[PDB]
Amino acid sequence: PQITLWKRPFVTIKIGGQLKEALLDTGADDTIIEEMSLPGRWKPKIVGGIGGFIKVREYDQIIIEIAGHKAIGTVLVGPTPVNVIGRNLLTQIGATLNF
Amino acid sequence: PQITLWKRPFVTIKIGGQLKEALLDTGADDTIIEEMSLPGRWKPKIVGGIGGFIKVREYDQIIIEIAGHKAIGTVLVGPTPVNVIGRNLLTQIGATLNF
Ligand SMILES: COc1cccc2cc(C(=O)N[C@H](C(=O)N[C@@H](Cc3ccccc3)[C@H](O)C(=O)N3CSC(C)(C)[C@H]3C(=O)NCc3c(C)cccc3C)[C@H]3CCOC3)oc12
Repeated sequence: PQITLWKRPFVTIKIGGQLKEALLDTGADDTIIEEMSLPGRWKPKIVGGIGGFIKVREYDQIIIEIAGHKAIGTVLVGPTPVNVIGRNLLTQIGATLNF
Repeated sequence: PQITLWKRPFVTIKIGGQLKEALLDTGADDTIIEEMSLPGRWKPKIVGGIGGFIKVREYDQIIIEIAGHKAIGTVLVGPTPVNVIGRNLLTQIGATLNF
């Protein structure tokens, strides 16, 4: 699709068998989701931005369907105020910024 | 242009006659730049990112060029880790997300 930016670009994602709303975020290196269960090993990570840093769990090789497009990559789980789809998965669904 | 997301989407901006690097950030409502001198009066704003909230200075009707595209709009100044071009100016230069 072509998504304009008059409002926050939220889409529906499917992850870990759950449906969630998440923000298509070109300023995010990584993908971070609110607290949820994911399968496999995880490692601790600290990520930061406006306001400071937060502690998350890093899960690798996770599949997320993003607005109907499947991908696989790392997903961070932690106290993010908003679910965010970052560049690591945006590249995989073929997303670009155009002007 | 068409900007891919394999690396951080930095572009060169011009503001106050000076060239700076700034991140094109669809996850940001607003545009926020590192401490610099801007003309006119400012108003207080609180913005909230991944790690909490921060206090910034809001300057209105600021002349800014984004990858050669001329814009005039609201610019926030505050302790941002990097310069961020948010949706208020992305919309003005006609940027969309496409996949
Ligand atoms: C409490 O906070 C909020 C609550 C509810 C809604 C919103 C919306 C916004 C918003 O747009 N916030 C902007 C923002 O910081 N947005 C960020 C995303 C976000 C959106 C909503 C809530 C929280 C974060 C930005 O797009 C980004 O990824 N930034 C801005 S600063 C940055 C370039 C380093 C990067 C970053 O945070 N990276 C951290 C990060 C993430 C998110 C994922 C994976 C790895 C890392 C390191 C600021 C910046 C200028 O306008 C206001 O905040 C909210």
